[PDB]
Amino acid sequence: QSVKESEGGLFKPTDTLTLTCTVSGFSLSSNAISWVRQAPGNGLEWIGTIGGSGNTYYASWAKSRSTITRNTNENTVTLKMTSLTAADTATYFCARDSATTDSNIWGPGTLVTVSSASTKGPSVFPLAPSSKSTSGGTAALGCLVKDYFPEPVTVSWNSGALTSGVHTFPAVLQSSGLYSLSSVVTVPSSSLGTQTYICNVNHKPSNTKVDKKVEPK
Amino acid sequence: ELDMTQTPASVEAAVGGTVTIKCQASQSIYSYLAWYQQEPGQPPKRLIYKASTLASGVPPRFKGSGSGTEFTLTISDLECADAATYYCQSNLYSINSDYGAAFGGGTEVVVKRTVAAPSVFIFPPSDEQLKSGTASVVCLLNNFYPREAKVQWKVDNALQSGNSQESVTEQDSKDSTYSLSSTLTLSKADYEKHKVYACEVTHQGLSSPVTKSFNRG
Ligand SMILES: [Cl-]
Repeated sequence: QSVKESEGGLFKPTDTLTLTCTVSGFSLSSNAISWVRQAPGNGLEWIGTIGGSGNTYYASWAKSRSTITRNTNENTVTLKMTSLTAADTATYFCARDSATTDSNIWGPGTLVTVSSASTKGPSVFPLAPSSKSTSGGTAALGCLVKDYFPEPVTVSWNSGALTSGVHTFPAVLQSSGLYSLSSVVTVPSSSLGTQTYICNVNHKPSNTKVDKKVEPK
Repeated sequence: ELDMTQTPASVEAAVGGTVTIKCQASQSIYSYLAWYQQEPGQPPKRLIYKASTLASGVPPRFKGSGSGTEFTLTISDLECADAATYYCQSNLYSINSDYGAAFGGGTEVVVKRTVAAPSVFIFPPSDEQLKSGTASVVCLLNNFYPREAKVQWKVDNALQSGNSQESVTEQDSKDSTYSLSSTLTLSKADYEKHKVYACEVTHQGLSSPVTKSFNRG
């Protein structure tokens, strides 16, 4: 009762995309597998599904450039060519779904990005707290994670010991074609100077880890 | 070609209230209609299949109805946790592409709470960032409701229209508030041309716009 995608990442506009959905927990026969995708901030979009039947079904926009195959040793695949920088950049989901039975789960999703641009690791800058970031008892600090590509990047605080008060915002794509991200946390202002606040940034695509100390200014 | 029209685009109700979402199909899809819930940062989860049958563990306060062309999802006993996006999709598909597993556009369920004005914090760019040739000024609007809110940057009382990036979180499942990050990006040179940097904020919970500013230095 689990599904996982794989083989995502940065793809060139002429490239051919290939994902694999590994089903480990249920016999593939007599279980339909769907591919859905979601562009950042937008709705769900069905690509196609491969029935338990063995038959294959496609949305009209993907039928001409997509093939779904299964290798019934716990494998199903989506090939998509004519990769369009614009449209095809998105999170790709594979789901076991039964139109008629109470069996349905989706995978976590895998990021796919189409761009002639290349991978870049992030730069982490402090958002030091100051009087312009205090409000009596509370003070705001954070991280600016600037100029990285592609998504995504994960952000922790004090190695996960701080979660209440933390807002990590959706990454935004800059006029330069790179991504930028902000992570902020409200902390007690009296605690500054004695309590240390460390921003843990992980950007697996470029395999970098950073830990910026956010100090008062 | 199958099209799924989901109305309304957005609906809000207090805790303990009721919400209704309607869904239309081009032609009859019999009862092959599923309803999904998608909370921030999560795979969608299927609440309802075959139009009215509830998935395992789903509370009977989710009710699906309809057949042929017009369907409805009604959610009673609203909780803060039901702040999510809700999708219908057809579970009937063909090979000829008359039918397809098409998703509705989506409805955002907003949990109505009392109006709250943002707390405003501002962060000058970091010394370590200026060494690379860029200046980023961040304005942070924290824990407000409802989500409508405009930010305006003024350098020496000159409106900056085109070099801002806004970013906003989804509704919080605990306090039902929003947060918003705005970033003003300048070259180091253009940043050192002026002294007064200010973000003006307009929000329904404040009777007049408020400006938080700073002098470079
Ligand atoms: Cl769709």
